[PDB]
Amino acid sequence: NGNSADAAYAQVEIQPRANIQLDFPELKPYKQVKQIAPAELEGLLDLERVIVVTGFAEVGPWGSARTRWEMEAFGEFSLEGCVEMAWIMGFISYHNGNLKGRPYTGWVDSKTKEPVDDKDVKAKYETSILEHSGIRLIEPELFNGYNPEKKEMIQEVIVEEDLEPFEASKETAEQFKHQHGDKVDIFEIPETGEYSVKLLKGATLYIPKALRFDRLVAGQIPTGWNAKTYGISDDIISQVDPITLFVLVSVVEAFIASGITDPYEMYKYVHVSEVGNCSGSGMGGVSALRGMFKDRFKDEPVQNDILQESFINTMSAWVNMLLISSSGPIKTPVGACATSVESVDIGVETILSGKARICIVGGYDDFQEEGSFEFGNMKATSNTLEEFEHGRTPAEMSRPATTTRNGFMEAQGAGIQIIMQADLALKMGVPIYGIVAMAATATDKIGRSVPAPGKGILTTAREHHSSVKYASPNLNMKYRKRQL
Amino acid sequence: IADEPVKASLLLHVLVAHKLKKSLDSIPMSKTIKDLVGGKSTVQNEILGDLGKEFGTTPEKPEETPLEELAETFQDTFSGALGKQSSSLLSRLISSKMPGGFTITVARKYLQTRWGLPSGRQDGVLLVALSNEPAARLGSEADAKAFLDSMAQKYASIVGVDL
Amino acid sequence: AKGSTLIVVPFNQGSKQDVEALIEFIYDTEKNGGLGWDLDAIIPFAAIPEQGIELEHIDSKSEFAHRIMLTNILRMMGCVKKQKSARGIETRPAQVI
Amino acid sequence: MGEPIHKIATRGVMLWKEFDETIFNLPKNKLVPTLEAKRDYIISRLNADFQKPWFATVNGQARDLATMTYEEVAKRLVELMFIRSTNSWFDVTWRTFTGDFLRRVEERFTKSKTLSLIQSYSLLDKPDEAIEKVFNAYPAAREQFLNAQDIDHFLSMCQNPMQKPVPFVPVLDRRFEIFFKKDSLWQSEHLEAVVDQDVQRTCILHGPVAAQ
Amino acid sequence: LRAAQQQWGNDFYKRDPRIAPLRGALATYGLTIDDLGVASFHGTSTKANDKNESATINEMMKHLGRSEGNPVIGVFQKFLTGHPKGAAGAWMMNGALQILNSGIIPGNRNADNVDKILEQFEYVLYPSKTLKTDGVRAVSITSFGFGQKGGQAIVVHPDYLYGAITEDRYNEYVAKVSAREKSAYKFFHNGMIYNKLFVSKEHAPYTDELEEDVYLDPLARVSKDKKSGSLTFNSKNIQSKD
Amino acid sequence: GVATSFSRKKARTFDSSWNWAKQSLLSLYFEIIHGVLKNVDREVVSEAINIMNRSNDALIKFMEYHISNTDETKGENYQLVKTLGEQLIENCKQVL
Repeated sequence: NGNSADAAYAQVEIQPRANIQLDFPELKPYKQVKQIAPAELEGLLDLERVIVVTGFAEVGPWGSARTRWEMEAFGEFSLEGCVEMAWIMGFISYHNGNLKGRPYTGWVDSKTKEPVDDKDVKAKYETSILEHSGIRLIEPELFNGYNPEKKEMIQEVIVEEDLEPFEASKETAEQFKHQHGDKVDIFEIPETGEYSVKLLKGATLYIPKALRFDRLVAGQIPTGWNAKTYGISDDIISQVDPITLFVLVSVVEAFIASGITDPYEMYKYVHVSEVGNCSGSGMGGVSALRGMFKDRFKDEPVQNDILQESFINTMSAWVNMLLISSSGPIKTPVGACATSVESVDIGVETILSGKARICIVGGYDDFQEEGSFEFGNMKATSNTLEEFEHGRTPAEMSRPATTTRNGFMEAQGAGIQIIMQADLALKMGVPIYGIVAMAATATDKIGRSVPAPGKGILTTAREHHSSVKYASPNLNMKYRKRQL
Repeated sequence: IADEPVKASLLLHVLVAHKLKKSLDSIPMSKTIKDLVGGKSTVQNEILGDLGKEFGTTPEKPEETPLEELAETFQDTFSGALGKQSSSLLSRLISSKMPGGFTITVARKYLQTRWGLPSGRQDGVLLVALSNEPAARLGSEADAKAFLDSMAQKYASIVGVDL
Repeated sequence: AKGSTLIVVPFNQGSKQDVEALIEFIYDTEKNGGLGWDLDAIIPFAAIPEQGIELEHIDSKSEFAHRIMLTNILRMMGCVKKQKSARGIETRPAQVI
Repeated sequence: MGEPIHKIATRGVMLWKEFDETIFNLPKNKLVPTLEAKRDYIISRLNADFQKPWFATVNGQARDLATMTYEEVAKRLVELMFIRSTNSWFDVTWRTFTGDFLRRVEERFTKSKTLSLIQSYSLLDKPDEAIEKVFNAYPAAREQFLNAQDIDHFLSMCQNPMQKPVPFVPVLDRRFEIFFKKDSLWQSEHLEAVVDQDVQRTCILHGPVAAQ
Repeated sequence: LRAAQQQWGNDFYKRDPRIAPLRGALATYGLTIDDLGVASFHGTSTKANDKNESATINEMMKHLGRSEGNPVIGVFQKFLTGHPKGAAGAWMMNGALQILNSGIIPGNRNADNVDKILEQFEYVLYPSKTLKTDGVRAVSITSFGFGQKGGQAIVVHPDYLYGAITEDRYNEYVAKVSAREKSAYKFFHNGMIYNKLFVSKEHAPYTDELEEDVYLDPLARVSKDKKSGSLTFNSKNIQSKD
Repeated sequence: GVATSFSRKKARTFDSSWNWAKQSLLSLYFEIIHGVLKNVDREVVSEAINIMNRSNDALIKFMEYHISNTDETKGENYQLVKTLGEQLIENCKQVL
């Protein structure tokens, strides 16, 4: 019967392509969303005094908030998550046009340029994605060569016999002479015009040595993450601390979650003085602090403006200088681990005071050698050699509320929210992910240990219970709606 | 091979190229300093400072005027002199990123020996090398020879001589 | 269930050093870093598969497997007996299944 | 290719002449920046006067491919390429184009491997029933704008040399003069397949002197 | 009007020492202390922090008279991410929002064995696997920094806001969001495939001549420039009577 | 093959059944409300056994709150969870 009767039988398979969603909140019909709230609530609240979250984003060890939430909630990537992760990590790139003579529109491997289909991204990359994401052994390529196995130091030694002379420029030799005094002889070479530096007996010298450090693991932004992927230019990357790049991406990606693709659109509804930035850091630009403290001392080439890139308030500056262009409040908090909650509390109060109608809140911090080391000396972080003694893999070293928990796992990244007055969110028709009903900070009490967590925040629940025999009509929304 | 002094058109190019942390050819001469660093006022005044320390006398408001024309403006008073800034930068290149025991003397002697380039040409080859900072102390003597070989090629290419 | 506990320990029944350690660990006091238990039952079901190993093919694997499945089961029972008799435990026998 | 042609001065040809004087004569550097400057005008005048209308037009409202839903794109394809009067696709290769699009819709909105609801493009000879069927199984595609990847695909298919040139302009770009001028001669003989059956849209070749 | 609405709707409990800030923040939307379903804990994985935080939430709940047998469900996101210092609470807030809008509560998959000491805190449950619930009404976010920096934020389900507006105003909002969502998706995919989600602004929305005029007019607003297509400040819409 | 695997430091203890009881109840409660477990599925009975085997006063209060605050009018699945709930509380009280 030939191939004719068996060709009309042959059926066409559809293979799914990743249709990545922004996961805006699902708005219910009015009849249903009027059932949850009391009927008295209508026209009771001043909507300028209600603060809502209209967008959020992050950069952290599991990519964006979308990919992180997949891995948090479901513990495995969907097609959309797996494609997003492959795009973030730079495994796949998009290609439109001529590829090997045929015209091709879709994903290609970023190395080989071979076309990739969305179905094949999980088989081809997911193992590479999971291996180079989340809490894992410290990758030296990500931290300017930093290898905690071989942690560089210098020991001062008084030399016991004269060194061989070495050639140096005149200015360099003069700088040796100044430092060492009589413990060095510098002599011009008439031939070439260069100088011969001889270190004499009793001169101070610094010999490099390596310590084996015990904190080998960290939460690190996925390998191959690159601000150029999101479209940040090289001139910005070359200028700013790495932490700034996590903030710029988190901020644009938070605006996108708010459905605000052009930030200037906010200036159709509010003044340029009504857009705040209350986002902060604990340590700020610690790569720039390393530059000015250590790399300058070693006479390495460090940009002249490295100081400005260190400051905790410079990340918010770059955000305003590159994207927002507001003249609204800027209130950069420093709260160590509680920076981001303090950031929200300031942002809420900034808006409630009337000094802003929109506010970028959040927090950001980098992981670097010197911080890692100092959290070790304070025994705040988990000793990775003890975790390996106990058979723990890197992925099971952060185990809150557990019998055997033995210190925190240091990570890096940034989280941003956009908060607004409800009244303006509704007007602008931006998505509303939640109400910020309360935010508060509290100190503890007299003490002598800075890192001791205390019970100060308990005050958020303070109330008087001496006379509670009959319910107060202030708690009764029907009474409040009558008085309004 | 004939000796020439280093032209201000090369020296100025190399100082700018080095300062912006960019390749020598990614910067076009017919395109001014205020356009190169249009953003950062700090970096502008820092190139202007380097041109001052190098050539001594600077023209009036020269940041808006192209590199190509400013070459000839500086060229008149300039006389194949490496000067404070270029001499410093070349010494840092050698001291910081050469296999060790491989100094100015043995770099210049290797240029004079193999390539036969005299003082004025040597200066040019070291300046194009200052454009192409290897970013890491290169390991062996053979890698340094290979580096100067490759930078002597790009020098011959840019000036228009044959080896 | 309530009262239950589950201790999960890495273990190579093929190692006699592992067998002694495991029973030392179970029987040793919590001060010394053990469980301070006394076994009521032992269920030594560890075993490695052999397929297509007839008489002429009996070699390193089959001899190792025999150590897991007989020799070291006898040594576990031995170790448990020595720990119980050290502590004069004569009225709480361990049921070996 | 810049050769003179004698045509009946219809609205379509007057638009053609105008674009030859103001757009196609410009140098390659100046063509792209000029098109966005005039975009709203061009799109209006294509839709009014020419035989190849602006593709991205929903009930007279001039959209763009990026601001059209998958459904709007599949319906618009039918309204320009399928002839209601003679219940058939003007060209088989246009039916292929529209089936290939609908398969791409199924790919973008299916969650797992499935069988196509379009097993052969013969089923498209009832185009309303095929569209209803696809956009019932994937109703998300009634509400979402085109994915940027699917816009890039669609314009890739518009440039397929093994099919009849698409009877519309889908984008203003360097390629605009070819989308405007390619395949101009058939319409005059097939007014059933022109937008409003309007002769005034079409290029008719004729002599000034023979016309007497 | 607003001042009245604020006094009775938003700020009723500010002068009132019988209402805790935590209770008043919920009571605003008609929620009770029993509606605070989830507590995203700082949960650093340190001996001292995880016990203190559990003790501190447990005491809040006990004082405010949360119903026996209604513990808050603890979320310990740091099991997955690790602790990124300043960024810590922002991640928790992102996850608190993602909980509210999905009803899914994630599980501490590294909670191999919950610490016996933490059993005394009856108002805290420590799940090890994800719970698809029928809805979360409110989440509590608590951080504890070095240097006595304690923080707490409450985030309420956004559907409690829309009960405060008319159906006409709700339906107008839903139309704008739908439109804005579509345009966002358009922008997102374009920017992703073409690596241009981030686009640095070249210029402020005003020229250097209008800069001090815009700053000084509180009603100045951008509009679409016809030429560029970009949002700018026009001289016409600065100190205009309209 | 005779390489040592055993180390005391590697011994993982699991004893926190007080916590898992509540998680197991609350997992069941939502599985019944989302129609994942029906009234014919045996996994309902198995899970009820594993909850009775972890009964204590804290778990009974956890049940009484979660069940007695189930609005049975919201759907048939809510009536099913409230009926089974009430029964499992009675069971858990007896086998306390």
